[PDB]
Amino acid sequence: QSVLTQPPSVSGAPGQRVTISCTGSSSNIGAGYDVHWYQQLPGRAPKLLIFDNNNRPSGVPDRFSGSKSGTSASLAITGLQTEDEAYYYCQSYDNSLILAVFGGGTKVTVL
Amino acid sequence: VADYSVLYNSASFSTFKCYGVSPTKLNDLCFTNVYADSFVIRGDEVRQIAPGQTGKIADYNYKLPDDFTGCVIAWNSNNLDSKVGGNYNYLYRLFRKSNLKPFERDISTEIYQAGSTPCNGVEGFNCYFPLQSYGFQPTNGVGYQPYRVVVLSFELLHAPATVCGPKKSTNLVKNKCVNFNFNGLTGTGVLTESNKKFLP
Amino acid sequence: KPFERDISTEIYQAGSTPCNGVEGFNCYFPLQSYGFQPTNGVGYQPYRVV
Amino acid sequence: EVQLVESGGGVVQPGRSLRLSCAASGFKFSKFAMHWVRQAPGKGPEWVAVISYDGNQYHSADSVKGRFTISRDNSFNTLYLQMNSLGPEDTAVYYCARDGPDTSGYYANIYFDFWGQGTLVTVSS
Repeated sequence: QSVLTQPPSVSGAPGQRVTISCTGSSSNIGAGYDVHWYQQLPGRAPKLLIFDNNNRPSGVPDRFSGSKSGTSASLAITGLQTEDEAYYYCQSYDNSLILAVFGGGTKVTVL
Repeated sequence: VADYSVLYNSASFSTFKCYGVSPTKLNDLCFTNVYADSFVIRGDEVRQIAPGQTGKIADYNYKLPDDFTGCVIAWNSNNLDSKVGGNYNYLYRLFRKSNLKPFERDISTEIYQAGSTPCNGVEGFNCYFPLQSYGFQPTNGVGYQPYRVVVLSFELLHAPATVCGPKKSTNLVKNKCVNFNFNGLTGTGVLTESNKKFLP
Repeated sequence: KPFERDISTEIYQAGSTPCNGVEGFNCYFPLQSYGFQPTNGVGYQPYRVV
Repeated sequence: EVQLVESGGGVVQPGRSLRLSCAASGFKFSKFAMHWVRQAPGKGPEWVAVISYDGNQYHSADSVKGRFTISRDNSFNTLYLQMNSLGPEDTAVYYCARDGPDTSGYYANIYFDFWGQGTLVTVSS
């Protein structure tokens, strides 16, 4: 089960911006722990996309950005194209249940 | 200007021991310079941070003089310093040939020479790497979870004082014989409005 | 004050939070206890004063 | 390049035990602790267990405790995961992941930077 609550699907069209809002409880994100995002293209294993708050790793276009505030986090896709149709998951850590927790995932759809 | 009352009333620290001064009377005296140092140790070695104690920590890492004055503050920090799979980023000295002098450090990692046969640049037999590594896990016992320690030291001697407690004030009155204490100036009198023009 | 005695052993109050009949935090028993042993140093052996 | 290949999946009847492993290459295997992560078909990923960089310390998820055991061979660059008495809800795709090198603030934050490919494991009759 997904501890972190995430919207089921976000639509869009090429050119504009879309945002994914991953929200957490007091123990997971409200305790000060960071937030991580991966990308799972269809038929492939998930790949790291945004590690730590923003701070993108090597080999990724700068179109992807994200931030965290309060008890929730948000990822933003700038200048969306048609090749971004995949799944995106938000990940963090929990200090009460004592295990890494994942989000429900979002299927970004480009019209 | 310091303010220790908020720290003492935080009610989150599990150890607040002050040697040679009471915490309540810490807001009404001035010092010259205050030394603050900090580190992280196990939950069972916390009792070794005190004047006149023995053990690995007090013998090889941190030593307090017998005429120490100051306060020792510690609090459990299992949520911030321990991770699943073990945390091995905290070290502590375990082999040495003599005890530390009070308020001394050493970060040399020369190979220890145990036994009789000498050695150099190798850790094969009877030659041990001095620094060990704390193994911190969130499921450890209460006596093994890491603790955060902060020690303060004072002198109360010589020099012009530079750090003071938060001396406060009150409201003003007029046309009444009162006991004014404007800064260091004192005395009794009847304060009233004046048209004199002081220089800036 | 000079030539005065006190024998009440009510619990001591330290810090800001009050307490009563408990010794948990910042509330300590006032009276201590001397520890006298025949092998102690000269600075710790008991003395009789009149 | 950091690449991971895993194998040991198959179709099994309930109650039997399996054993799968992944072999790493391209990096010093001894340094990094490693995680096991499974993902049910069509759902979000879930965490399974973790083993330290020398095998002395380990940790497992509460759900799979008492049934899943992980071992490590530092010489042969392989790590092992043992499952006993498979249940009907153990069908998923299992990845073996690598711990994150640098996590910046705090010491409790963990993340996975390199993933394998997965082996389909299903239980039926």
